[PDB]
Amino acid sequence: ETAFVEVVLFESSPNGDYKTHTTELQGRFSRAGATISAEGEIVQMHPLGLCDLYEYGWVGVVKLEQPEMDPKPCLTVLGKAKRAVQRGATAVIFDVSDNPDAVEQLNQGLEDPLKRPVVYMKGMDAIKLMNIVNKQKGARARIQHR
Amino acid sequence: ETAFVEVVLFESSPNGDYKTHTTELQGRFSRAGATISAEGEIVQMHPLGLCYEYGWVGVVKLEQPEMDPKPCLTVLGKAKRAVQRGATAVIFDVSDNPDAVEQLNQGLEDPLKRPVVYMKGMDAIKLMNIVNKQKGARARIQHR
Ligand SMILES: [Br-]
Repeated sequence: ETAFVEVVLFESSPNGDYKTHTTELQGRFSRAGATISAEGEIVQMHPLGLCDLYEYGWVGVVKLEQPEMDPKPCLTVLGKAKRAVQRGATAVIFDVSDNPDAVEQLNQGLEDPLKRPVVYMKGMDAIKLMNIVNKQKGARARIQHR
Repeated sequence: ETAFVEVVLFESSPNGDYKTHTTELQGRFSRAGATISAEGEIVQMHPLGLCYEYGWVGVVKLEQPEMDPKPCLTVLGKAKRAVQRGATAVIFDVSDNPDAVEQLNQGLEDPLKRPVVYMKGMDAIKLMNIVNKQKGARARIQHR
């Protein structure tokens, strides 16, 4: 199915209230990852980072590399996804704009699928995602399946 | 519509890995707030406490209406103020004050952009049973 991923940039007023600028992106729920909603603070995982505690229920955003960069990977992208969940991601967003074989890897379906959205994302939405993801200290990802 | 609220009790292990214990509950989406999903770590507000890290799930447990005759805030106000303070959904427990529910579901006001879930009877009982035990719990709030 299709994921409607909203990305929130939040900034607190001096008296303790918050202001937002949200941004609405689109990916795809994968065969491997459950098709539910979610939400949490985004940690930007280096793809090699999955081979440092975080509080629980955060949303990993890995951008996958040009495939010749990792000839013998530490893990299959699916491995990377299920390890993040062990490490306590509530969710998972992959940028595949560099590795569209991820899509086959991810949509296998052979295994029992994760209980959590593993969502992939490419082209321009991946751009606007990283655009914002690098900008400020904390950004909260809302994922829905409306 | 029925709010599927699911409550994680997380425990850190040797690896850095976590082990869970989900508790599967139910409520209603109120009309004061959007009918969508949400999650975040559960912060317990005292009802008079409306008078954090952005993205938290306020849980109020409302009380006998004769305990606070002149409220500093409507229950609607309470839900809106929590959203002002970065709440990303807001779950009340109307068990003791069932007139709140009318006030929430008036519809004169234009709705919040957040789940405003209410709850009662048994399912809140489990809910509060869990909030009071742990320090921190995730409220996944699921719109199916
Ligand atoms: Br692997």
